[PDB]
Amino acid sequence: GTENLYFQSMACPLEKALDVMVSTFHKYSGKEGDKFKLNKSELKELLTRELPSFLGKRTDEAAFQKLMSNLDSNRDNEVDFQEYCVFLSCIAMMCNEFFEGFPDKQP
Amino acid sequence: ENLYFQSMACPLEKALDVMVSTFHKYSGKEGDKFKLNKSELKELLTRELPSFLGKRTDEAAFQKLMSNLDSNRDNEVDFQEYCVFLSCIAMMCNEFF
Ligand SMILES: *CC(=O)N1C[C@@H](c2ccccc2)C[C@@H]1C(=O)Nc1cccc2ccccc12
Ligand SMILES: [Ca+2]
Ligand SMILES: [Ca+2]
Ligand SMILES: [Ca+2]
Ligand SMILES: [Ca+2]
Repeated sequence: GTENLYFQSMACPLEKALDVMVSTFHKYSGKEGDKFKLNKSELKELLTRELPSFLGKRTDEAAFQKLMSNLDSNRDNEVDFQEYCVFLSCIAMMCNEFFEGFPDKQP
Repeated sequence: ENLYFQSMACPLEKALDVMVSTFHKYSGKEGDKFKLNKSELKELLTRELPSFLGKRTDEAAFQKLMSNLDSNRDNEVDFQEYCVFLSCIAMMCNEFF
């Protein structure tokens, strides 16, 4: 980084959130095989680099195939965009329930 | 008096946080504080998702949207039904990709 970097505020961050959801999928889904689906190696790379806060530092290797079968609803061994949206929606519902129930919880 | 900023090493995680916090920025204004009524839903759409609104901004347009999103027919949009809405938008955006 030897030149200035310029940044602009976002008027509608929820719209940019949607753009990031779409682009992150294709960042990995186009690495091998079908360019519009995620295979196990691409999904594992996505979660590890893009969603580490949700992985609980678990790297056993057996764990991923359980999630992959969960996400693979049409059972074609890959995750398409619609199944990826079900996944993200599910993560977001979990975060929302943590927020909504927080004042009632204790460690 | 200090202001603080951070870079976002994992922007997909922040996008998820924006999805959650945007919901609650509008759902607590009226009535049930964890669901969007028609008024709250209209405000969220116009302010947070203006690129997906369209010229159709009549009250019949928002009432049809409310009806398409309110799956359990309680005249509110809860967080799950809001997620279905957002996934539909994502899937549209992806088609044009
Ligand atoms: C939305 C949801 O239920 N889940 C998201 C998933 C996740 C794991 C790591 C990083 C980001 C998201 C965990 C969870 C899930 O889908 N669990 C699923 C259902 C039951 C059992 C089970 C067992 C082992 C692996 C996954 C699994
Ligand atoms: Ca692929
Ligand atoms: Ca699949
Ligand atoms: Ca409300
Ligand atoms: Ca409802």
